[PDB]
Amino acid sequence: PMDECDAKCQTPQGAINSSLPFQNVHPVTIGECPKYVRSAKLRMVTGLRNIPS
Amino acid sequence: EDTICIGYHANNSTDTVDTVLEKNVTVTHSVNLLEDSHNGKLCLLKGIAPLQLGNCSVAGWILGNPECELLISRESWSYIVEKPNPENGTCYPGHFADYEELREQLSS
Amino acid sequence: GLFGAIAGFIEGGWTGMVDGWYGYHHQNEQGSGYAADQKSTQNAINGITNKVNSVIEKMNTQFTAVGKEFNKLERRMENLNKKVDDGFIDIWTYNAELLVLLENERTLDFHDSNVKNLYEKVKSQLKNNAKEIGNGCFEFYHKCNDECMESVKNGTYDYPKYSEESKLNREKI
Amino acid sequence: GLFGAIAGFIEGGWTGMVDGWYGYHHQNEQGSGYAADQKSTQNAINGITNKVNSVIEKMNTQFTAVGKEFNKLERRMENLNKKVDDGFIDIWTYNAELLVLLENERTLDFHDSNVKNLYEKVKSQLKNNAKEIGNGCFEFYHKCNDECMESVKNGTYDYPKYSEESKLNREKI
Amino acid sequence: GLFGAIAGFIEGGWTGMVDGWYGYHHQNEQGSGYAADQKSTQNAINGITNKVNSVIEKMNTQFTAVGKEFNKLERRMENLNKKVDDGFIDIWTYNAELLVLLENERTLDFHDSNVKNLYEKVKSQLKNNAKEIGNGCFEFYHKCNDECMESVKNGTYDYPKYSEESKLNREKI
Ligand SMILES: *[C@@H]1O[C@H](CO)[C@@H](O[C@@H]2O[C@H](CO)[C@@H](O[C@@H]3O[C@H](CO)[C@@H](O)[C@H](O)[C@@H]3O)[C@H](O)[C@H]2NC(C)=O)[C@H](O)[C@H]1NC(C)=O
Ligand SMILES: *[C@@H]1O[C@H](CO)[C@@H](O[C@@H]2O[C@H](CO)[C@@H](O)[C@H](O)[C@H]2NC(C)=O)[C@H](O)[C@H]1NC(C)=O
Ligand SMILES: *[C@@H]1O[C@H](CO)[C@@H](O)[C@H](O)[C@H]1NC(C)=O
Ligand SMILES: *[C@@H]1O[C@H](CO)[C@@H](O)[C@H](O)[C@H]1NC(C)=O
Ligand SMILES: *[C@@H]1O[C@H](CO)[C@@H](O)[C@H](O)[C@H]1NC(C)=O
Ligand SMILES: *[C@@H]1O[C@H](CO)[C@@H](O)[C@H](O)[C@H]1NC(C)=O
Ligand SMILES: *[C@@H]1O[C@H](CO)[C@@H](O)[C@H](O)[C@H]1NC(C)=O
Ligand SMILES: *[C@@H]1O[C@H](CO)[C@@H](O)[C@H](O)[C@H]1NC(C)=O
Repeated sequence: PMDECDAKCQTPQGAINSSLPFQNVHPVTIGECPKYVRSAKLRMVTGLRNIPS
Repeated sequence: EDTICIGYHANNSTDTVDTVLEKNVTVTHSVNLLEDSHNGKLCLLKGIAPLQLGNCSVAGWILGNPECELLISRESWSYIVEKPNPENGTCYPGHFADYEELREQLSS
Repeated sequence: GLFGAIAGFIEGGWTGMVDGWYGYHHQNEQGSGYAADQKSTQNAINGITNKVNSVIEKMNTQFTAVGKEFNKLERRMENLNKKVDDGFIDIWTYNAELLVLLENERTLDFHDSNVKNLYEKVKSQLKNNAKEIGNGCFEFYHKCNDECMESVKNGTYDYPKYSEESKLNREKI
Repeated sequence: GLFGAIAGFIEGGWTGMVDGWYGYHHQNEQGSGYAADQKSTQNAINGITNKVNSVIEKMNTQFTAVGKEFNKLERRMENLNKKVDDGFIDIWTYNAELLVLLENERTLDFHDSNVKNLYEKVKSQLKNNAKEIGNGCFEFYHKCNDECMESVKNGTYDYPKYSEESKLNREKI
Repeated sequence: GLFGAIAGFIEGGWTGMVDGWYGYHHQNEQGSGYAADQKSTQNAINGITNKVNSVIEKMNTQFTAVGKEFNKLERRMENLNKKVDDGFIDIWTYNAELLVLLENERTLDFHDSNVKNLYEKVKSQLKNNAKEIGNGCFEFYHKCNDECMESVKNGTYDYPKYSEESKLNREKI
């Protein structure tokens, strides 16, 4: 579908938050866009390990 | 009697990563680099609307198929919208050469 | 505990404190409590800031249009442009994934270093005045108030303060 | 010996033992011998396992066909596709080669850390009970049987066991 | 001071000496002075040599011709070859920039390790004979000539030389 909402990057599967560097979502894009991969996830650590006892 | 100890943080968090030397490596805090999600919409750039063909092929768009709205008002736009299988090719057939090149020329 | 603390000589983490990632646990007559090390904690977190800015910024995302399309008399360019783009996607994919693994590993090592450094700083004041105990902690042969705690936090002890009390309460042991 | 042992305070390696990459050499009245540290050794080797799986797997090899060919009226595409493919080959070549150098360097540092960690664990029990000697070793002011050896391997000493024997055999020195 | 010295237990640098990046500062009755550690300094600098040779050499620069040009009936190949080359430029740009940041970080850690190693080597001779002081330095309970300085540089002390002088001048303290 099509909607009045606004963005900076777009692809057939949806309009896209251009904040983050990467997608794994769909290669085709137009705009100021993240970059596609073949991956499941990508998550940097801010914190560190969690062990109670 | 009195004592001093080191200290550091843990929490209730179970957010994980994968790592060189261990997998599902739980941490307290994390950050997802990735934008794995899409809003499932066709928004527009910047306040600039895109062009829409609806059902039409580009031939039905450019040439002046009456069932395709001409839309001379659409002087410039953000990007072009089609479907994969546009309904309205040419009502009177005829080979259309350099479709690729034309569409590249009308990329923007 | 790559350098020997966390899953090292230290076993596990502590949920009691949430103000900052590092600190101490003070124990004295007035009582117990946790207290965060904002100095090195904030220094480190600024390191993470300059990191992630120096991760995201290294991309330059053009005003881009990805896709193309061709006939079946252009299969060279088709299968090419497939091979091209899949080439790149796999490359960026590969490099970025390695970068996530490495930089999280180096993040753990960064933390490990900071805590171990701090442990040696704690050790540096109280070398003979007070003893290693167990893991993670030091028992005093003297008594320490919250003034003594806060002083010992910011890198101040006055070595001759309880030097003699340690010099005697040691000697039974 | 980046962190100070191997070509550090330690000079050279030992061929006498082959069961595992780390261990101790015990010396006592019953005799001498080498004995491997399967705990940390196997932990490390599992690290290498998860590494190399996390090296090889990061590729995805398509069902591929590499090559093309053209006339001399297609020199653009020829010299292009040359520039393309040579571009990639050099890139993969460059990145992979760097990755070999780095990951072997980090492998040495991983080993260095593990041995140094373990040295501090050995040190942690026997701080005043027994002394540093030379490099790599500790002499006891008391006597140690194979029970004492095996106990000291798995992280058990009972500090007051030979505390007094050390407290007296020190005092001549 | 990742591992705890420079901006660690050490605060700042010294301009008095320029012969080599590391050394000692000797202080004795004959006077004061700085003196460089050419052994480990030169070893490290050879490490930097083998590094940068192993950075520059990893490129292979062909006898190259970069550019192309097309009509407006070849926009596919135009915008392609743009996307191609900009693809590569961004990739090389990205990887190389990361490599500069990382390798300078690892360079600092290399230095940090070397100085800390050396500090432990200095410590290794003079454990009870002479004391830690302040940061960066050791005070002797005995006296040391330039022979003693130069001997202590190359890894020689003769532990029983001033063992008794330390054994007595300690005991007032
Ligand atoms: C724009 O696209 C629409 C949707 O495809 C076209 O309408 C459809 O055109 C087909 C052409 O085969 C029609 O089928 C034919 O219907 C006639 C009877 O009207 C019959 O004689 C043929 O044997 C065949 O069955 C289909 O009914 C028609 N559907 C609708 C909803 O209109 C339309 O022609 C296109 N217009 C232009 C200007 O391109
Ligand atoms: C696009 O094509 C669809 C065909 O599915 C058109 O749908 C028709 O809409 C009219 C009312 O407008 C209905 O009476 C027909 O029954 C619909 N047909 C079908 C097959 O669903 C749609 O109108 C077309 N839209 C445009 C803008 O061309
Ligand atoms: C876009 O992403 C940023 C960062 O992830 C977030 O702060 C913002 O709320 C997001 N906006 C939308 C509309 O998704
Ligand atoms: C963990 O704590 C956070 C913050 O209090 C909260 O948002 C989250 O829901 C908690 N999760 C569970 C499982 O308790
Ligand atoms: C993480 O992986 C290990 C692999 O053996 C497994 O034991 C553990 O249950 C896993 N945890 C989660 C949350 O998947
Ligand atoms: C350190 O703490 C003591 C009290 O614990 C305080 O008097 C002193 O001002 C503090 N110094 C700094 C530099 O914060
Ligand atoms: C450690 O070794 C001692 C004997 O050397 C043995 O009695 C004890 O059960 C061992 N403990 C573990 C946890 O293996
Ligand atoms: C070390 O220095 C001493 C004097 O300071 C000298 O006699 C000795 O030969 C030196 N040894 C080496 C190996 O350079």
